[PDB]
Amino acid sequence: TLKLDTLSDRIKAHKNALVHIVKPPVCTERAQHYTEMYQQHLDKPIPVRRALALAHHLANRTIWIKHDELIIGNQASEVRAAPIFPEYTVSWIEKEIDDLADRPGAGFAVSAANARVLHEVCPWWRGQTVQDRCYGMFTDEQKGLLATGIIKAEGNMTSGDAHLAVNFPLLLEKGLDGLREEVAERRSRINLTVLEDLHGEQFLKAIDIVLVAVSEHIERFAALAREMAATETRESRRDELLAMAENCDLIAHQPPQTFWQALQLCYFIQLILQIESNGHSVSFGRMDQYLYPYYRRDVELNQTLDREHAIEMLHSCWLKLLEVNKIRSGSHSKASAGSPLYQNVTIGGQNLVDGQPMDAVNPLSYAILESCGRLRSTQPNLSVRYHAGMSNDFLDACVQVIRCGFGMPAFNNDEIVIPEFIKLGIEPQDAYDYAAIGCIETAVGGKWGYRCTGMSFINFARVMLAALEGGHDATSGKVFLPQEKALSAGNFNNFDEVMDAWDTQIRYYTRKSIEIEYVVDTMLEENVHDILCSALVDDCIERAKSIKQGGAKYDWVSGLQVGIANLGNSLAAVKKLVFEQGAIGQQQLAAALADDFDGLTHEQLRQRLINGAPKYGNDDDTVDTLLARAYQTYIDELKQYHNPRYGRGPVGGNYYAGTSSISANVPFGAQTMATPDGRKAHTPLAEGASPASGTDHLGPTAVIGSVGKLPTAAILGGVLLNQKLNPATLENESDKQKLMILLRTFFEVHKGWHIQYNIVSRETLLDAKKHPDQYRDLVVRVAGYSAFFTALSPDAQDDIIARTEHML
Amino acid sequence: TLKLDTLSDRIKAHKNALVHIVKPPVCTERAQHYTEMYQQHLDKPIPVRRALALAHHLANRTIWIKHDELIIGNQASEVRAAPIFPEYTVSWIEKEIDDLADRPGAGFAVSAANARVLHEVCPWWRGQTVQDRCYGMFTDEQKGLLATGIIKAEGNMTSGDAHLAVNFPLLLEKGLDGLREEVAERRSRINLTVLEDLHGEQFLKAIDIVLVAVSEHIERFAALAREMAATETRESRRDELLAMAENCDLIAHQPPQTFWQALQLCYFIQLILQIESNGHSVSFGRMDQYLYPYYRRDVELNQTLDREHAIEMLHSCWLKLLEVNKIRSGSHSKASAGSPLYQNVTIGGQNLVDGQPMDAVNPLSYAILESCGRLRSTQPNLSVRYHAGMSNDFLDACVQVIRCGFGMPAFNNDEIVIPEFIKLGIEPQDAYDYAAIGCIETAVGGKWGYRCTGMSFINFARVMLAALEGGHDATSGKVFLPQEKALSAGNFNNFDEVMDAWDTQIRYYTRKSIEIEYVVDTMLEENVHDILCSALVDDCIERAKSIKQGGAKYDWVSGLQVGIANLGNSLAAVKKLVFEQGAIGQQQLAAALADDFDGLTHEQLRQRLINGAPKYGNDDDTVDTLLARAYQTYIDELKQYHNPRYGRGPVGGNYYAGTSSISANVPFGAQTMATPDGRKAHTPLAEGASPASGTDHLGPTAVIGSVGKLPTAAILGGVLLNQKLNPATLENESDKQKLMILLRTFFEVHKGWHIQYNIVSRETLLDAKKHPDQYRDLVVRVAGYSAFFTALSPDAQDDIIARTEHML
Repeated sequence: TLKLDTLSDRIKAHKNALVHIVKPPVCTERAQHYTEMYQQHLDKPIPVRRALALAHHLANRTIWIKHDELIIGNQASEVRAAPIFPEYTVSWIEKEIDDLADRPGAGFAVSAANARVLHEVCPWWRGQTVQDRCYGMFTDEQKGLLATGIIKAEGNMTSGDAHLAVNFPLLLEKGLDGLREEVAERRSRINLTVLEDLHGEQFLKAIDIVLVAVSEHIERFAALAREMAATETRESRRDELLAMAENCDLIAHQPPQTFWQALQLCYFIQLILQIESNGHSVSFGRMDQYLYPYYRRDVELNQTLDREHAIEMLHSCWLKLLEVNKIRSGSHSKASAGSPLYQNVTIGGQNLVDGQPMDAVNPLSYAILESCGRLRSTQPNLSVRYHAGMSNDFLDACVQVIRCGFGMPAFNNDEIVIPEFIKLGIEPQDAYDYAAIGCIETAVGGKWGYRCTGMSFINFARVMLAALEGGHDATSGKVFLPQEKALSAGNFNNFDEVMDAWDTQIRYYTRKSIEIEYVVDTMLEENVHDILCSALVDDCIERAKSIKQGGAKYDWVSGLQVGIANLGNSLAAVKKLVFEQGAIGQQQLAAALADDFDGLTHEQLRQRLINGAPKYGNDDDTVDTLLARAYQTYIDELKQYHNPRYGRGPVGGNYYAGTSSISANVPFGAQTMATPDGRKAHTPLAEGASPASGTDHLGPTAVIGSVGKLPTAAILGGVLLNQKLNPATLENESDKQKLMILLRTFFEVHKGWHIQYNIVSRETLLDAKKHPDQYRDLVVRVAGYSAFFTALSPDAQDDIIARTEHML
Repeated sequence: TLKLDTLSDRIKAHKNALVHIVKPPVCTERAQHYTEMYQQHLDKPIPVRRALALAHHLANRTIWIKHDELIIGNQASEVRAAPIFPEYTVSWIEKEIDDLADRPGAGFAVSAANARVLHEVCPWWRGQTVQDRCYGMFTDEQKGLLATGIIKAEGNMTSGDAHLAVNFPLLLEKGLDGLREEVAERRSRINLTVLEDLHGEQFLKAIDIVLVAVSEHIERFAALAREMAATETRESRRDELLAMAENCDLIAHQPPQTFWQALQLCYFIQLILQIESNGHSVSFGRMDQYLYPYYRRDVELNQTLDREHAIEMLHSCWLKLLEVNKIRSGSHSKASAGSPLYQNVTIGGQNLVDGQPMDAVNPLSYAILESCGRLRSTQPNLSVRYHAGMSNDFLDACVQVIRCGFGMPAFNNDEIVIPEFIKLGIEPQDAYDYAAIGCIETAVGGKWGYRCTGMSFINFARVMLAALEGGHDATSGKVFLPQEKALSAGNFNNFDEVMDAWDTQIRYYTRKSIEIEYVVDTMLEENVHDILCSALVDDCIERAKSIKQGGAKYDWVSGLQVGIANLGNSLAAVKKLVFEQGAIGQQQLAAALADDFDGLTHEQLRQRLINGAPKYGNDDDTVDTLLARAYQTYIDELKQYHNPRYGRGPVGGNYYAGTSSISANVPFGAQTMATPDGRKAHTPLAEGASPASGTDHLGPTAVIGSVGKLPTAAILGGVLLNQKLNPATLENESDKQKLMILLRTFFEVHKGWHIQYNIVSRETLLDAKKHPDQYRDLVVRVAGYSAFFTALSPDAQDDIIARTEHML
């Protein structure tokens, strides 16, 4: 039984201050400092240059302590300001600098002074950004493809990688000084007449520079806590500032001793990771595991910390996570509705103890789950690892928080992840220690490279349209892979030849997508080393190189395949109504597609495509297994490739499939013409691996049956299942045991990847669209993450409103 | 019987024009163009950027045809102008820009316009040069060492590498178009989802850009030959311009057909190598071998070319080689007296034909040797490969040209090079095909990396002084390796402990010298790829990477060890007069050294050190073998290291020893305090492996006996033996057979590396110092190369005058 409605006035005030910043500012301090240090340290090796950049910026940037917070450390000069990261790109910044205030769902306030700084700073970076260096190396074919949008790698060319959890256990065990000794021991083995050691030494030096800077930065906050306390009238707050300054002094160097110390050190690293890099889905991993030793002592064993005060510490941290901000281009913002950072916290699961699995749920799991239920913030992205031996008590507490209406927790599934991770070659103890990263993707926190998911996007719908029409992409007018068969030519002899054309086209776009990733990953590898992040991932220090160079113990990545339901639904309709029945002719379908189903005749055809052929999500094998078979081609193609770190250190070095495409369904649909499932041109595609909205008519159990027929084991980037309920459907205990049995059957029987529940009423979302000043704290689940509804663009809002409402 | 006194009026006029340019100009066209293209192509990979730089510069630079030359292609805008190469360094340029006209022996004329260009161009390069990037990576210890001058790598930090011969046979066999097809075939095997191929493709693309640019550049000269012919009044010259334009059009694409075509293509590559890079000792290799097929057809078989006209073609080429110029810093110019480019031409030797050696001397060998005797220019640096089966006829022709007084030919020795190259693992056919490079060093032309010699300089004398005195370097006052024993402390128990201190100190400076080379080589590797040069060396195209990245079939390098005679002479004196005799005390010697032998007492001590202990070069085993034993420590130390290309492609990847230090003996001596061989502080050290001047009193046969006792097989960078004769000593046929027998005994019996003869009178060099406008064509041999005496600084002049005059 959880108390999920109580918040301290400290937390309420802080939380309310954050939710009411609706046009957050842009901070340019980091952009200035990195430009200054790049210019003065042009002679240094890039990782050393980048280390000196971070050191300079930390020592000279604006720091502060606000809202009487118990966890300190600001990302930028102003509250919720987005720093600027010019080394990735300045292209969209120079184009959009005057027009940032009014981008729908992605508006930022650029002060006139900050506008002037950016106009001095940005021209220097031209030619030197990751994105420019990508275009300096792309072939013309690769450039053409990217220009269409059929393949996209915008999130990789304009941002740091992130999409991982660092080794928080190592950090807590050694402290910063013990990492320094680790680095020193490793440099003691450098032989400067060995080429690899010459390079390793430069990277190890950079790590040491950064560790020193982090130690000094924590001390800088300790000194700030003291100076503020000397002018703090309220006694109680002043004792807090003192204890924090005391705590900072310790964690600046030594392994933390108290739970409050351990959390602050973890947050410090979490924050500085997102100062040295704007990569998102920086994730905490299994915090209920590696923070439990401190919780057990402070809260249970020595009872020197009140469990209510511990929850108050967590709340302070969560609000700091909401403070983290990130600005994106106009285009990429549409694919990330709600300005998300995707900072994941994993709880639950199991532990491999002496070769025997054991439930990992503990009181900290409960206290974390409860702290999130009380706070109902979009950060952290709370993920529960389900397993068969997870208790009804804990699973009930989870549903109690699902009831609170902010979309959390979501569920990953040990019953699929651990067996498949072990199959890949991950050491079983490590596989049992996996975390959620960002949204639904999974990795072994602290031992894995970047991007378990987040590599290039392929628009499956547009590739399919091209396969039905001579390789012609109607959006761009290009034919990247010519083929003779086309509906407009009526020269398809049977549906098998349509599948051939799908197979042939998707084999082409997959190869080109890997070629493009090779360019981007390599430009990132050479230009934007993450020093702190590498330092905190096995085994970068020992190997003396960055994560992107092969430093991580494990390296597997996935891209995102967009338009899943649309691919299956479209093939199933042309298979049935064109080929199995002759009810619709090839030239007739093609004319309706080129026309966007215009006119009452084509509109009747369209409605026949919509309702006279089966749709993914109704437990109909004829469409579900056709979708799996279409996807299987892409999955098989992936097997012939290796990722760029292959053979350079990590286990694996391979690709697998992924469907966590966030809100890319909306802009990807915008550039997708009409499709044979009856979808109108420019309208959203389906999101994730969810059924197309309004096509799933046989209830949620039919949905999870369809989803289970995908090749989940090959889609280790994650199969995203959204689901929407009206609050009344979850009001009763028998409604609760209903949902619980549905979860366990999904995970234990269907081996499903993931589920998340939206509990919201169609009236609430309509009213909030009308009066946003009222629901500034209303949180809605989008695709893998939750967001503030009033902070979404109307386009993104209506996509949520258009989603199926299901009944248990 | 050679006609060595005849020159055409064409050649005389051209030669006289060149010798009378005494303050050559600086050209800034290349510096502008490389700056422009680096700036516009910041987004391209460095080899692609550098390829586009060369393409831009070739297409836009000033070209011309002058002096009615038969071989065309200018290096810079003005005759004998030195281009400027900012990517290596702009440090000495910014310091010395206003003071270049009056550097003794290294004066250049910088027009006011060119001064303005350099002042705009150079600041951009700060932080981005090879030299700046070296100092961005050196440890403090490495920086301190370099600041003393005890180790020097100035020629590597401020210049391209060169020091090789490209694969002229491959060039002649395929032509430019066939190289293009080779590149295309190789790119056809690039897989852009394989990391190594991604990088290989960038390098292959750069090569193709450059090949295209060279083809277009040859066509640009063809068009210039035509435009000039249309305004050429003299019929005969106009037919020449036409034939050349015709020849250029062919060699711009196809394998050359005529000897005149083959020579011009070879020169075109020789010239453009020294436009893309200012590295010197760019060498032609065995031109008498790979040009013979064309000579045999045009001159002997079809008699369509007069052998006198062929010699006239060679002469035109040689004068183009003299046109090539290069400016150096004030400091490094003192180590390279006479503005030398060291463009070597190897003739003679043998050929491994079906496993059987065969004399390689042919009519082209004779015609080349004769053309150099007639011209008496400092370029090319003509080198004969002696072998036991070399004829008396050819060896007589060689001595006939030695008689002409310009220092050439010098001799390398197959009897030592081939056995030792094969011992290294060089394929026997390749070992038999070796060439001279630059001065005395040797390599397999077309298949070898850069720097057979030319890596870091170590001052052996200063290391020895530090070994006699606590590790203290008296010039700098530093103690890089402290030791307890010091003459000033009189705490040496015996001479064996002095050798221990030598061994210990030189082991330290050798390691540091390799550490420094690792930094410099790596900064060169990453920043200044040579595209054309790599393209023309096995196996860079196949491996798809630069020479500096491991592209070459063979890779061995050597540094330069300076003060050879001084090391042996100094140890032998302290061994005998301090330790074996007690005639001189430890504190007494140290006080005289710290005093620079000042006062009549210390001057008497000094004369006892000079003449009362044996000197290297008198065939005295007690000093000669002590020198060999001292050097042997350095040679053994080298065995524990690998050069940076080791394991990255080439056979070998190792170091050996080298003594071709050019004129570094003079500035190295300037920074060497007094030494126990009686040498005064700041005075020259001995050059190469030559006896200290005036210490060799028992004639030339005693000199070659001393030299032969060095470990020649371990000094594959070359053992430099200068020797000076008065012209009268070579006047008679019995004086000739004398010298010939001395050569064969040196090479066949003593296995000597090299010999070169100066035939000049002490009166001539004195008169020329007084009246230089008279002897502008007087050539003197310095150390491995010949130079114009009137173009030397007084310091360098007197070092030549101070050399021993020997009698046969």
